[PDB]
Amino acid sequence: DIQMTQSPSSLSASVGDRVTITCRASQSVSSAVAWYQQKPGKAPKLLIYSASSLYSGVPSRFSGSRSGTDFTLTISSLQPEDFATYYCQQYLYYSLVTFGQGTKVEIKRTVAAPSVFIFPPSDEQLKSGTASVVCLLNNFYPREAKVQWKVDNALQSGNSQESVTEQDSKDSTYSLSSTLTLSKADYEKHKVYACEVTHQGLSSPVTKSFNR
Amino acid sequence: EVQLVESGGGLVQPGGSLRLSCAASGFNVVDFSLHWVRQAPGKGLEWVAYISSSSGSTSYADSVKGRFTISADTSKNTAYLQMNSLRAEDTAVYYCARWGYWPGEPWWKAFDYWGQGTLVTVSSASTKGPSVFPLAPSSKSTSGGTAALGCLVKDYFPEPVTVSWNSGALTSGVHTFPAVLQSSGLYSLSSVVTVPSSSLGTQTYICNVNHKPSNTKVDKKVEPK
Amino acid sequence: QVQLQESGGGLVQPGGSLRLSCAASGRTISRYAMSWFRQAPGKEREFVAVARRSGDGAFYADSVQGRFTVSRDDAKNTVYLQMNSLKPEDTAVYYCAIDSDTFYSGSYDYWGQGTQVTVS
Amino acid sequence: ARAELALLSIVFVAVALSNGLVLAALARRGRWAPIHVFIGHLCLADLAVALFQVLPQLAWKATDRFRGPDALCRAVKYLQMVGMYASSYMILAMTLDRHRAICRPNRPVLVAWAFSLLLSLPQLFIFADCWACFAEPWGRRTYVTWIALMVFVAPTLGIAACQVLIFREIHAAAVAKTVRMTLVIVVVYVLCWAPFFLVQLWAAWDPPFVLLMLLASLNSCTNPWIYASFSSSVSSELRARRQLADLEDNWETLNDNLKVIEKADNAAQVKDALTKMRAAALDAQKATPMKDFRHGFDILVGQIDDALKLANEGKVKEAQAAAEQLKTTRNAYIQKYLRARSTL
Ligand SMILES: Cc1ccccc1C(=O)Nc1ccc(C(=O)N2CCC[C@@H](O)c3cc(Cl)ccc32)c(C)c1
Repeated sequence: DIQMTQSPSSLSASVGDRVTITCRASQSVSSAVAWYQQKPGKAPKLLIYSASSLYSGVPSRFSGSRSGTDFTLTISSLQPEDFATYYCQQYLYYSLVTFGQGTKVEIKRTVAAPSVFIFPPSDEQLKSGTASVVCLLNNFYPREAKVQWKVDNALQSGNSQESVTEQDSKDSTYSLSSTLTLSKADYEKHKVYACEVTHQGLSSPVTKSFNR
Repeated sequence: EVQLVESGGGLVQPGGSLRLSCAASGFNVVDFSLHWVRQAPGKGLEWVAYISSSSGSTSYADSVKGRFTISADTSKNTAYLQMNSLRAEDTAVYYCARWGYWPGEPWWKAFDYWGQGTLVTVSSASTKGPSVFPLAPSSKSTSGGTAALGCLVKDYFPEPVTVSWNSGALTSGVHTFPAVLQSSGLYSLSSVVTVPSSSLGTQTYICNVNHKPSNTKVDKKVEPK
Repeated sequence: QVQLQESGGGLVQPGGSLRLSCAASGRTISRYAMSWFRQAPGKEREFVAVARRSGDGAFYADSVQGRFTVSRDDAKNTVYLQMNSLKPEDTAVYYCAIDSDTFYSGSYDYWGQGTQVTVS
Repeated sequence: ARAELALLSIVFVAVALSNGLVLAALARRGRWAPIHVFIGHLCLADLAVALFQVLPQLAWKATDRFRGPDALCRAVKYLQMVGMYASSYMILAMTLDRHRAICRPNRPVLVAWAFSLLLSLPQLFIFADCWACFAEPWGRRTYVTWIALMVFVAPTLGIAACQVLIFREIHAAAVAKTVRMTLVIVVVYVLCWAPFFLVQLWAAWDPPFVLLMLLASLNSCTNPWIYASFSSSVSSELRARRQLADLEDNWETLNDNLKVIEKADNAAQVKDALTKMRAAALDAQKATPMKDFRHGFDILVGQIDDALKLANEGKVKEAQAAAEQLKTTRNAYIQKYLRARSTL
């Protein structure tokens, strides 16, 4: 019944910066707040315990502070290893432990507009009674970009699934793939199939279309 | 060193039962309470259960209360989480953490050591091979510059699949998207590659999909129309 | 009822400095995102910079990174773009836009007339 | 001159009577703890000022000339300088002793006496009758500034710094009462002795007196009187804070949670009240009123945990019975440590 509210859901910074993550408890939990760091595909690691004491083994660039019911994790100098997810957790009692929503630390980069491609369904897939149209967004930063489908100038909803690749190792740019799936009868009743993309790096929406 | 390992994770049907195990080595269970925490794929951490070996006191979260039962065995220094009536929301990764006893500094060190966790997935679908379709490099798309090819695998139930291009000879530009869970209970994945359009007719592109749970190896070529 | 106006501009010596301001009336700058775009007379619309909500950060293009700086003021409902070390390739009309989506999708609908910035 | 002599005699009589009464009461009660020792020494220093300074002031002015050898003048001037040093130096020693007492719940007096004895040494060379010698550029300027720095400037600045530290630590109540008494004493000393030093500096740097003499002679009787009025034991015989406030708030929160528990109906209310109890207990254990304090709060947290376990098992009545022991633990330790406010 005690909620930890980690405010920054996403953070972007470069190497050498100082970052601050804030967390808020619903009630008073004294100084029983811990900060954990989890890399993708690995168990979380304890960074801060008792809201101020760094765990024995972690570097000294991490610090914690408490002000009433507001807890703060501070990284003075960013490092390539620092980029990961961070969780705040209150541990007032054994059966009352709750975790925060998390805070993913990304790599700051200049804005890059996505490259938009559209792939119509293959002739092999049409024989199976299901047609999938793919819209690919390549090498864009930041992550926040929206894709919509205009079939015969009508928007679609609930039939499109989007998958986003994480940040690249070389250029730290994202990729998105929106797949729209229809039956064979639904696919052959329309002519224009288009995907429109909006991103902060684009002055105007980018529409990729075909006719079949 | 001391550590905690987990076992018993796997695939069960919805409404089934599965007993996860947590073997702790280097320290005794009578000195630390053992907690089971759960993280859904793509979601945050969520506490599930805790057991106090010494006092025998145990507790569970609201979402797993009555369906889960956690016990301890100090003879083997293990903890057991018997999960029953597994709904579709229990697909996650389970970690087994330790926590010290009040009073003193061990209590303040909350979840100091964790285990690697085990993946528990519940689904009514069975193992089948993926269907590979070529996302062709349409000629009208960015003519004279660089274009994109792709291979789409649509219906394969066991999530771990491998996609390579030209038997591993093509690495620059390939993006393999994470598998998404469809409404039919199967996973869909796409793998695209960005190549210059000047070499479309000269070079040949063949994607290789490798699915060990089904022993399915599909080598499908992608050609412009 | 949302209007937007930009100030500043004119002729700047090479290697000089300038400070443009963008202010919107009829809608609060806070809880939105503010973008600055370029338009050369012979080129298309280029992206220059973007400022998010409060401490979420500010991002720049690959040609103005380091030389430009974006500042926000929710109390005055305005944004400032400081240009340093100008080049004759920066001669363009600078437009100001508002990102309607709070999730920073990039819905630019509230454009402005823009101000002409020229070098020598 | 007759009025000056009469006023000096009246002041001497009053000072002697007051200091004698205070010393007699202190000796009759002590026939050995701090405050008593420092105050007794301060009264002795006031008596030394009265006897060795005011009495020569009367004896010279009785005939308007000095009657005695050069060594007599040397000794009397040296002793007057010693007493005027000792007043301020032992006030400073008392302030430092109070700071030590408030830091952690006689050498300084001897150190102050040694300072007074040794810093007055040149008084055995200046006067030689006893017409005081002078330096070639200026004789009065150098020693006057030296006396100002050593008697009034440095001791008052040190006492002010010590008082600032004391008010820091107190605000971070017998100790508070003694601190206020020392503050009043130093304020009285400053008010009584500032005009004398100021006029002596003006006489040095700018090449009538009896009024400032009487005003500077008033401290030697005001200090024992204010001490007697500010000390309960002597009056009878004659005839940190922020941590305490945090502890009080945590204890009242614990009591409110106890009241909620005793009136609770189901397990959820007991669990919530005990969660608040555990939070308050941790916050109070953080505060510094220490091994027994932390041990008692560990016992409190353990009882809270036991009651939480019982409430998790659904045994509401058993949980309330177990939490009833929190009242016993409170009366055992929390009240005992709250009684430490009497010290403060
Ligand atoms: C203060 C007071 C209270 C009660 C009764 C009498 C007095 C009083 O005036 N004493 C007094 C006066 C003069 C003297 C005195 O010769 N010297 C010695 C150095 C030279 C001279 O420059 C001086 C200046 C200062 Cl500043 C202080 C003392 C003195 C002494 C040793 C004592």
